[PDB]
Amino acid sequence: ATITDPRDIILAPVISEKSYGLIEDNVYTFVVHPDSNKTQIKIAIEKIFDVKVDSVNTANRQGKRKRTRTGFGKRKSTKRAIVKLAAGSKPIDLFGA
Amino acid sequence: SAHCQVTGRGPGFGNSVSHSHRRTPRRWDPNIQNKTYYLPSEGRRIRLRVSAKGIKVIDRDGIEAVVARMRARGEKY
Amino acid sequence: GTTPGELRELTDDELKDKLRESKEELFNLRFQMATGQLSNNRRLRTVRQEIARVYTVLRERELG
RNA sequence: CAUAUAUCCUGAGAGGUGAUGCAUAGCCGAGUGAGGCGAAUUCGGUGAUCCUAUGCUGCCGAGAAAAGCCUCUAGCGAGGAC
RNA sequence: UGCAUCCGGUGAAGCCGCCGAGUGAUCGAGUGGUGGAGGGUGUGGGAGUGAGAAUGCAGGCAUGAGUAGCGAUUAGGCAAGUGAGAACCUUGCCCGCCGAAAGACCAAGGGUUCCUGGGCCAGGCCAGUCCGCCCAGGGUGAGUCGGGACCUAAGGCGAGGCCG
RNA sequence: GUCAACCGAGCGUUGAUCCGAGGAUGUCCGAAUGGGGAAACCCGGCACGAGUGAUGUCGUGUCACCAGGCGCUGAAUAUAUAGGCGUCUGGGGGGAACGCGGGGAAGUGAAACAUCUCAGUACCCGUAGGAAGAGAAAACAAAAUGUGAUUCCGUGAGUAGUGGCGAGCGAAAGCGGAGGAUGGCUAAACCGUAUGCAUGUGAUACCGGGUAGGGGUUGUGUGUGCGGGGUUGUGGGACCUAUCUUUCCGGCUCUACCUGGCUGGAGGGCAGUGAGAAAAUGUUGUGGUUAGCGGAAAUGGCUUGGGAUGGCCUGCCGUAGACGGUGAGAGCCCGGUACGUGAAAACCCGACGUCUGUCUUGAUGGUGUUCCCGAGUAGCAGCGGGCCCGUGGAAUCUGCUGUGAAUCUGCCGGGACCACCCGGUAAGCCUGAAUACUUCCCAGUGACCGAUAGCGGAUUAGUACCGUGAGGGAAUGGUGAAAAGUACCCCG
Repeated sequence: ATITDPRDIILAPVISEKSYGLIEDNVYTFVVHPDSNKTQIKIAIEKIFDVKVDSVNTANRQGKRKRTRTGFGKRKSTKRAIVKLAAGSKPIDLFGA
Repeated sequence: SAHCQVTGRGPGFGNSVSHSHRRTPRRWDPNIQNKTYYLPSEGRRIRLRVSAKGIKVIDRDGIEAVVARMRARGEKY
Repeated sequence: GTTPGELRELTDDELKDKLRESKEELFNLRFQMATGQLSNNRRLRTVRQEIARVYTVLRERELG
């Protein structure tokens, strides 16, 4: 059978100064699957964490293009999603900073 | 052409002539026409692309017969 | 740590229980891996395999 | 029945709010750059190739379509409309 | 290469040679240096079988030559700075240039060139601590913006269809 | 996994890594197929299910096009049809060559050139198959008492011949061979049938005579679909009609009775996945392929050398001295060979028993006459193709038009044509084996190359780079036995 799990969409966190400046004021950035969307991500998150999302965003990133003895390779695109948890305000513990 | 329908008398490709030759074809078409007919069985008028030869065939053989023979070939009549 | 004959004792709903559990584990592992709070990398492989086994058993039971 | 500045429509802009805010001249030490308080804020001229203007006037070369908006019924019609 | 025999890590070939030979193409089983694994001889067989020239092909290197140039008609300078190393890099005060553009914002197009940290054997028409150069990491957030989910013109594709 | 190391963290005798066969999953584009589209990215419908306080969202499926069959309706319009709706099965595109049918050039040669040749080649089209196509005499031949399906090879033959008788092209018969299946199935006359367009002797006829009820097995017509009978050349066949007449019965010949002729079952025989009808079945062969495995004999002695696999001297194995590697030429070190082994599963061969039919209700011959022996065809004329054959006296084979016949004293051919003799019986269909070919796969061989060679590509290779685009299209192999890859110091 096939079982829709929400935890197969959300792949991973983001770890960087921008992300931490966002966390200081309760905004969390995750890495998702490219064919996702905002309703799907909202549902995944306010299911997984039983916490009250109010607005979601996105972005795309065209991967870099490095060189080699062989030649011109290219990393992978992604989709970064950015969530602003509402006044509920239980931070995401499993993040681990 | 739309191609004959009762026999299959397709074209042919000639060539040269007299007075010294020159090599050069000129399709030898067949003589198809657009005669129509009437099927008393199913109460209908049918139009076909049939040579005069095939008309000869009809009038000494019938039309039912011919449409059955064409049904065999499964022409999209 | 499981095997197919061990799992084939389990009925469907038990398999789905373990399935959802293992996906939760894989998720928490990916966060740990990003954070750097992980060392035993290979658990990712092991979990991924176990999920495959479980779907495989389900499909066996659906084509039998 | 009608010629009224009637009535309606459309419509640049002036005015009030928007704005107890923002922000700004500057001052203070401060030195990477952090910062914090922060006055008056009226009056006239000039003048757009911009706005009313898809307007107006004139001419001949006589000047896209469809969706959208409004409307009349066909019909779905006992439930719902604001 | 067929066949028979000889030398060879106690140093073959190949290369640089010296001394010598043959009437000539050429030869040294004559010896030295380098070097590191296959070669010679006689008889026959078979040839991708001998290059100095094709405004011949491929690679490398010369003469010209340490010569011409170093990419506009705006014009650079002094002190201090870090640095191994400064005409050019950072800052200070001057100076000068464009100012319906050599200024600020979009579309096409390109694709990380953007920021930070480090770097300077390659590149920049000099050098370079510098750079759109090199490496790693980071970075692009839309109910209302430009498009799609709304519509159609030129034109295209074109069920069926007609012709061939 | 690897170029390709480094680091980290692990697994494994409870059998890992690895190899083989089958399955499962199988994002998006692509014939691409829900609609659309700038290929790999945008929007949806329907049924179900998950999910929210409801919407949004999510998951599983399915929805294109035509051809055919079946089913419902039958628009103008009356019959009724095209069409419309639903369901079921097919096809759709890719491929390296090889094939068959069709189309179809030119530079060249002719010392020019058009006819000719190059070539019916290249190329294009439509369709295939594991091979294809052709194929059972309307053939050859020459009076020999001959041959006997076809195809592919050798020769005949660079001949007879053809040809602006110029360049040049160019058979066949016959003979020797490979392979053998000197192969089978149909239509028509004639009956029995369902029918379907028509009619009405409305009766002395539908049948075996005859004894006969009916009063039509419709009475007579006519094509259709089914079943019998019939497959030939020295002609055969269907009617006719004697003779021997190689199983039992059930009912049928309209009908009870004598026969003739059907419709059933039964022992049986024959054959079978055959070209000659077609599906699956289960046994099944140490039969074959798809992983592999064992496998004989020297740490031998002296010397050289960094290392002995060398030289010299001693032994051995050998159904194994092929090859390669190992620190320098290794039968006795390693890998492996000669040789023998090995398959749970899948696949292929036959083998079987199922299963399926099929003849059995039968045949050999007699005998005198009517009927049938594949029709818009063969033939003739007009333009043309290709056959050695360029319109020539030009047969045979053929394409389009126009005209257009007979059924055995019939018809077609034996290089115009006519008479005689000879051979053969067209216009319906299938047919293996010999033959051609290699994208891929497996194992080997080489008086083939050995990094400017050999496939363009030993090195990231159809890559980089060039071009808008189709399309072009490169360069670069070697440390040494093993990285022991120069720790440490000095100048910078």
